Amino acid sequence: MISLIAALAVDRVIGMENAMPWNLPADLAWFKRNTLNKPVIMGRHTWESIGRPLPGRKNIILSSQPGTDDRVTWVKSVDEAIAACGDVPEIMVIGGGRVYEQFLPKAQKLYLTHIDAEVEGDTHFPDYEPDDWESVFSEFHDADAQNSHSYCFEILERRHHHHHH
Ligand SMILES: Nc1nc(=O)c2c([nH]1)NCC(CNc1ccc(C(=O)N[C@@H](CCC(=O)O)C(=O)O)cc1)=N2
Ligand SMILES: [Cl-]
Ligand SMILES: [Mg+2]
Ligand SMILES: [Mg+2]
Ligand SMILES: [Mg+2]
Ligand SMILES: [Mg+2]
Ligand SMILES: [Mg+2]
Ligand SMILES: [Mg+2]
Ligand SMILES: [Mg+2]
Ligand SMILES: [Mg+2]
Repeated sequence: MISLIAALAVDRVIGMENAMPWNLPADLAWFKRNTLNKPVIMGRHTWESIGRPLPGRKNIILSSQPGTDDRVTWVKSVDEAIAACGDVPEIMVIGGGRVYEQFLPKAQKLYLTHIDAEVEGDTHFPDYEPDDWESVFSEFHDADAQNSHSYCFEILERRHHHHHH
């Protein structure tokens, strides 16, 4: 199964870099917990932003612009990315915007962090039809001394499909 995992500010703005508009170590812990021991697929922009393989995960980089780094697995299409993961229970797609857009139709689960921040960026999470999904988990957290903004974790499972997403 393929899942997407993303942190969304207002207007579905995402940030892949370390310098995110927000500082949410709680969200990074959520990300790590839900991706550990699973393959992660990302585009090259996200790869360069992370800047080292995510430990404890197979790192697959989708790009028609492959780099040379031998520490990760480079693939040239969505289908090839999926094949490179093989027979695992769950493949995690970790962005960025265009990669999420291409993988959404193949995904059956979303792990979202809805962050109460309005921000400057222009990269967005894809459009999805909310009536196509069931919200099977949600948990709101207030900001605290370690986490700059309030946020709500959510897990959605797909119930319906309308082809483009
Ligand atoms: N929920 C969520 N939050 C994010 O911040 C996020 C996301 N999903 N999906 C893709 C994405 C792309 N950017 C990044 C940037 C850095 C790391 C990273 O360094 N992760 C470490 C955690 C570091 C820590 O323990 O504080 C890891 O091992 O996962 C991951 C993804 N970021
Ligand atoms: Cl990317
Ligand atoms: Mg090589
Ligand atoms: Mg299987
Ligand atoms: Mg800008
Ligand atoms: Mg825009
Ligand atoms: Mg899009
Ligand atoms: Mg779309
Ligand atoms: Mg409070
Ligand atoms: Mg229904």
